[PDB]
Amino acid sequence: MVVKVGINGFGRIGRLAFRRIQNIEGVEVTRINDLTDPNMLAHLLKYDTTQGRFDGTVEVKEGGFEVNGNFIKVSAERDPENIDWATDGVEIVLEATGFFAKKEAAEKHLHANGAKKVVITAPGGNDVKTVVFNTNHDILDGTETVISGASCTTNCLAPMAKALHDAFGIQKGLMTTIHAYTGDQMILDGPHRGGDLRRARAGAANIVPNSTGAAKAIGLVIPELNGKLDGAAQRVPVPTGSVTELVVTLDKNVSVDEINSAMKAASNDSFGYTEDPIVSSDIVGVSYGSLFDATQTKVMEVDGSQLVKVVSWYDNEMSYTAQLVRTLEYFAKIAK
Amino acid sequence: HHHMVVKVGINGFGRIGRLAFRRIQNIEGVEVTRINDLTDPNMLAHLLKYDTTQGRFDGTVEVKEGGFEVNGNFIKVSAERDPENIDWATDGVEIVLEATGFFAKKEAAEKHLHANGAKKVVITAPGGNDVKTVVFNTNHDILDGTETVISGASCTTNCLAPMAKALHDAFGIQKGLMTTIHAYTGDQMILDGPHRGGDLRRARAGAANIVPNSTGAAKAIGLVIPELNGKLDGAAQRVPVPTGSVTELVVTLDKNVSVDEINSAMKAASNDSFGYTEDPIVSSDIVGVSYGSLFDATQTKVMEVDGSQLVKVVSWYDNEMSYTAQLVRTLEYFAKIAK
Amino acid sequence: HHHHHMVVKVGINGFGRIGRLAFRRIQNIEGVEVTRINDLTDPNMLAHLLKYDTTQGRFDGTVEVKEGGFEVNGNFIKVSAERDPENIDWATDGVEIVLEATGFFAKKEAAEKHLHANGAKKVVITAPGGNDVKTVVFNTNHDILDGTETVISGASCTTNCLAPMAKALHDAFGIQKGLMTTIHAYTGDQMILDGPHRGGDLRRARAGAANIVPNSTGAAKAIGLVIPELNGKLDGAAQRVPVPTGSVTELVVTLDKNVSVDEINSAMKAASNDSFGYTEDPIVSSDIVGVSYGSLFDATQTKVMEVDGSQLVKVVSWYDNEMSYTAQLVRTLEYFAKIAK
Amino acid sequence: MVVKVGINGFGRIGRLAFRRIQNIEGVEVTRINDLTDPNMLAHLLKYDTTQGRFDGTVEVKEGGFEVNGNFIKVSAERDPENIDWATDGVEIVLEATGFFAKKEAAEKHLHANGAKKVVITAPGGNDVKTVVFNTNHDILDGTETVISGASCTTNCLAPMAKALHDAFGIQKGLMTTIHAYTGDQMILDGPHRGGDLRRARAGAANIVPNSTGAAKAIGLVIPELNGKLDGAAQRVPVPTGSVTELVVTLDKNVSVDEINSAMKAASNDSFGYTEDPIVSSDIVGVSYGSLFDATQTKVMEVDGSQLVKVVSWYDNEMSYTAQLVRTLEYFAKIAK
Ligand SMILES: NC(=O)c1ccc[n+]([C@@H]2O[C@H](COP(=O)([O-])OP(=O)(O)OC[C@H]3O[C@@H](n4cnc5c(N)ncnc54)[C@H](O)[C@@H]3O)[C@@H](O)[C@H]2O)c1
Ligand SMILES: NC(=O)c1ccc[n+]([C@@H]2O[C@H](COP(=O)([O-])OP(=O)(O)OC[C@H]3O[C@@H](n4cnc5c(N)ncnc54)[C@H](O)[C@@H]3O)[C@@H](O)[C@H]2O)c1
Ligand SMILES: NC(=O)c1ccc[n+]([C@@H]2O[C@H](COP(=O)([O-])OP(=O)(O)OC[C@H]3O[C@@H](n4cnc5c(N)ncnc54)[C@H](O)[C@@H]3O)[C@@H](O)[C@H]2O)c1
Ligand SMILES: NC(=O)c1ccc[n+]([C@@H]2O[C@H](COP(=O)([O-])OP(=O)(O)OC[C@H]3O[C@@H](n4cnc5c(N)ncnc54)[C@H](O)[C@@H]3O)[C@@H](O)[C@H]2O)c1
Repeated sequence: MVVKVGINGFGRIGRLAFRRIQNIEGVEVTRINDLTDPNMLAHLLKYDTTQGRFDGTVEVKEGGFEVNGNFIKVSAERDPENIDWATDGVEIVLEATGFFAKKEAAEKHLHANGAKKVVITAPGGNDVKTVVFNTNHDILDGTETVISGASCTTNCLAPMAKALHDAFGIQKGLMTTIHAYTGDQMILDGPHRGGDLRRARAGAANIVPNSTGAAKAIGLVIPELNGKLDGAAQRVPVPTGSVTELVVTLDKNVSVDEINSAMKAASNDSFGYTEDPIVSSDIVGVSYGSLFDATQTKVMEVDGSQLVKVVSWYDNEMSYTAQLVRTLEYFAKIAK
Repeated sequence: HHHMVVKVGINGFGRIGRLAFRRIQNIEGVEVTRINDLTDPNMLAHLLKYDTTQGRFDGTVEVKEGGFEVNGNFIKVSAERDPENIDWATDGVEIVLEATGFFAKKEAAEKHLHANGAKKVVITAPGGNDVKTVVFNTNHDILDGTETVISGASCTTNCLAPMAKALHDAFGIQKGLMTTIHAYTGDQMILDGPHRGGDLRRARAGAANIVPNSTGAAKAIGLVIPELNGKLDGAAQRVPVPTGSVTELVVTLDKNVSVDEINSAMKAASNDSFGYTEDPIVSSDIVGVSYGSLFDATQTKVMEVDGSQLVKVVSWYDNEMSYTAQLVRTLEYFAKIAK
Repeated sequence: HHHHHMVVKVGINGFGRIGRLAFRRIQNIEGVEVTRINDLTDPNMLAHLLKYDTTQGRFDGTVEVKEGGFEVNGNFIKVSAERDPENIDWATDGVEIVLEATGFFAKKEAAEKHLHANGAKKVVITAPGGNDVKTVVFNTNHDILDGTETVISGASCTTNCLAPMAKALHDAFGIQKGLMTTIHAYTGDQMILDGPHRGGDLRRARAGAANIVPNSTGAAKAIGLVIPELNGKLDGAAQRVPVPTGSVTELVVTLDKNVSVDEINSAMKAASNDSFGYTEDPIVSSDIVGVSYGSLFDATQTKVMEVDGSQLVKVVSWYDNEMSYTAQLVRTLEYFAKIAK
Repeated sequence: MVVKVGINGFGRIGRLAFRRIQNIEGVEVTRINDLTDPNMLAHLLKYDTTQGRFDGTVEVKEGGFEVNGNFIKVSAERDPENIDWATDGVEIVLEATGFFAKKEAAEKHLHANGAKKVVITAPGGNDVKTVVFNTNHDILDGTETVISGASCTTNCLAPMAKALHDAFGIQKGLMTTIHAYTGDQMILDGPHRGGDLRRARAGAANIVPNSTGAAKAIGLVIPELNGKLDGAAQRVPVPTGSVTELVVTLDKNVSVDEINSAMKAASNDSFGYTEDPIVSSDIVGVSYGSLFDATQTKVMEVDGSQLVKVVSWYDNEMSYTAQLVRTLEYFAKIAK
């Protein structure tokens, strides 16, 4: 059986998730909810500044739009309690608005005429299972009603930290992600509705420090690293594409070659490995959740003690979205 | 030490609202006593202090309860979405700078004029066909001071108007098309996403695209230069600079002209609002300038075939500070003559 | 890749934006093969820049550096680093037609340096090449070629955008005179930050990704090389703006006939083909990056301003100054190679 | 009583140095050498994308230009041995081309018709005195013939690292500078003359990793930190303005408040202190060589051991230039 999915928030993550679902057999989108009309959503699906033209035909209709002739209903309900997901057979909602990223808020979708389960496309608090595909999706059994796909940065950091910890033992660490600007930053200096005096600044014209919980919350994905990491972000003027640096001390003294070999050994469809001196535009659109860059590995040793630096790339858009849809595809197969 | 001031309120402490506040600091006859926006005083104080394109504030800013002090002088801050709930009169406010983008029509702006409100409103944008629309030093003579709502026009209008008027007075504009290559603004999306105004092009990442867009400046020029009503139209290309813009105008004229003739006519019309340059500048060179319009003699062109000519004239403007300088010139003058 | 299409061997002088994108498009045609690349650098730099491309994406295939060149899908291509075309032994690698894409030899006598006794046989300049070389916009005037030419020009990006639009408008309604503005991506000839411009251009000296930068362009004045009836009728200029590729051309004219917006748009759509596209969607510049049209007419930007019975008419066409031009350039190269003799 | 100065390389640092010298008494520029016509240099001095209009008048003349009425000679000699610095009385040369930044190369200026001293506006190798003003300018005695004003990153890092080391003892450290793009990166993807596969990439459209020697070479300015630090850079799309992050282990456990207090106590004209959540555009044009940002300080502690993070802003243009001219001014006064 195909599992019918709804998208709440047809934004950067919602629209790219829709795109990837077109190539998934076990899942199909039957309903989109946002705050606008079908022509606006159909246009944003067709044309994409950073991810290119949509691969398919899109035609606006009354009450929605057709993708290759398949009608998808569009509604514009600000309150999840008012989205009649059940009318379109939706069982799983991708909660991608940025405004319901907590357990009780996501549960608003699960009313009498709503859906059955929710995947939050963001950190969702410490009382919802938080899944980085191919790092801890084993924790799912399908009975969950609300789960989280974590953040872009968590999906980048987690395979790198886990491989390094499994091989050498992370004692403590600090993370800096140099991160594309996102839709939550202001295009020009102005009041930020979340009260962030730095996200209030022109996002494409500044290096912007910002907090991020990815390192401090890593225990949701790698329990043994709870209480071991912290970090922050520098938001910079690229419209997508990011990189995560992690500096740790380890239980073992290591060489750069030994580090790079341990990362390569852990590589898979989610965690890539490169030795090419790439830049951020080269990871736009990739499907790895995290691309380890061996060219940036460093070890600083003084008096027999080492600081170790490991670096991994990610397209905060498509890398995260590929991970999100892998998790959604797996969750849908085992949902009950 | 003096008290010869008209008290002003700012609705919308945004790019234009904050820069207007900055310029009013150097005006003796007007004083801002009340700001209304949608946020708390620390956000507004911080945005006044630090400014990506216009630099650090020239003075001290300190957050206080219910507002902030600028060089020790308290400015009250409120956060009322609806003008009917702003008690402008409590702070002695006579004139409101309506700079939110959400009340830029006569009946909307008049919401500030309730029984506990202000006496007059200046809309920092085009305000419709039924409010006096003023480009300072081009038509501020139309004001008599009895008006309750006026418009400061748009940035593009304040750039276009002195150039079009100088050209029309000298040679007679028959018809024209305008293109403004314009910085992105806060009404465009930082990344591709639903645009609340329904504009499928403003929906696109504004700092990563050349974005065509409509503009009414040329079509509505008759509010400022009546002789040019029904003679001009145009459009915009929004491009990835965070401020700074340029207006190109192509016309046919009653008289055949040379490039030197055109440039001389522009220079003879230059003043505090309409500048003149022969240096090959680029857009960053006009950020912060106080001209409403800076004619660029290096871009003038004449294309003649069979004794008929197309004429091109180009003028720079900082859509932020150029407009704001014009806006505050108009506010200062209006304040002097207000009922 | 067993086929019966005759193959002409091509060399690329200047493995830059146009040179590398030309190489990419030639991968997908069979009548032409690149067997030699000349630039000023080492093979690993060129291989890396082929593999990874900020605006046009990852190369479609494998690229591996080797001694003296690199392999593309396992096929070795020789790389040399000769500053003077007279020292490029094109003939050693069987090259018969050279793509002159350095920007430093864009005139007849300069391009002929490639045609020495151990050199090539013909040159295609990837730029305006002067008044005395045939200048070709594919699907507008490539019929002027007879195959005997030794040096030809693929014109400029702006010319390939403007030409089909101006030709269609002129054929339908008669252009009397016109002015053009192209709002154009910055290019490699602008400075990344304020600094001395080798060409002496005080505006290309300025930081290209941080400014709106006016600049000259000869596309409108030189249109007579492509559309003879429009010689002496057009002029224009450019505004370079901060996008790394993607451009748009506005043309304002007066016409022999009074027209409506719908009549203009209809005339453009009737003239559409592989080189001249037509859209009614409200797109922006990133939507044409990588497009293979030389020119994409945008019906949403058409305007007519009429006063006292006379009209100004505005028509607008998009172009990726990189891939739009390169698609046209390789169409012309492919056609030229077929008829070359 | 006025030392005459020549500028080789009227670029970003050369022109901003000229601008700052306008406002000091002891030195005056009497000769400019570059590779171009006087109108090009006059135009670039008058109009400046990131640093604003020149404060004064600039008029092109024959063989040079006038600044506020005073003629400055302009020449275009590619080889320093051909620059007759002596005929304009030039005593000290600011070597700001980027092409003569080592001892023997800079000494080409000191020919029989040349200057007597040269200040390299860049790292100049490990055999020339390397000066960060108000950190180690006391090493100069005035007899030197070639000195170095270090790099922008060094002038940022040094006062921060010195104050932290003096207070708590740095054991080892790794540095990341998130740095504006510069003139040595390509405006669009193309062959990089220095052979750098990452500086070959479009500088205003990418996050670009790159090496930097500031941390490894810190021993030239702070000898006790020789062999203790390393690091790297991420070049990002702002045209000027940068930030330096430093992660260390220390001999003493500390609090965030203790760190911030130690930095504020060390603040002076070169080393600023802020607690405001600023972004990169807020330090453009600033005259601190380094502006410590107390809002980004972090301490990560596990098992009684800590990683400590300290961060400082710098306008790689004007911050470095203010430091360079401070050193030039002092060097001129003790020159012998
Ligand atoms: N790099 C990224 O962009 C990224 C990466 C990983 C996770 N996320 C997370 O994904 C979520 C969405 O981020 P985004 O970048 O796509 O933002 P976005 O602004 O592009 O999309 C949000 C969408 O939600 C719509 N919306 C807002 N409120 C709504 C409501 N009450 N009801 C229905 N629709 C509503 C908006 O109109 C918009 O289309 C956030 O939680 C964000 O933290 C973003
Ligand atoms: N180049 C320019 O930016 C420019 C030039 C000329 C005119 N204008 C005009 O000035 C006006 C403001 O433009 P801007 O660029 O400064 O926009 P902005 O977004 O920077 O500022 C708008 C401000 O209004 C606040 N606000 C929004 N709704 C409000 C409400 N109901 N009540 C109180 N405050 C509210 C917002 O929080 C914001 O601070 C627009 O009408 C615009 O067309 C802008
Ligand atoms: N939008 C565009 O970029 C565009 C569009 C149409 C036409 N053109 C034209 O194509 C040509 C190349 O433009 P580009 O953007 O690719 O520039 P580019 O700088 O990216 O490439 C030029 C290449 O030529 C190399 N080179 C320079 N001098 C050389 C020499 N003497 N010998 C061998 N190689 C040399 C350079 O190292 C570089 O790789 C120009 O004539 C330009 O006007 C460019
Ligand atoms: N953030 C910065 O820009 C920065 C900061 C600190 C130090 N530096 C250092 O300052 C130096 C210059 O940097 P920049 O950014 O100002 O570069 P730039 O390209 O802006 O200026 C260099 C100038 O030198 C000219 N020039 C080149 N070769 C010459 C030669 N043989 N003879 C005479 N003039 C020549 C060039 O025409 C140019 O004007 C570099 O060593 C650089 O590492 C730069």
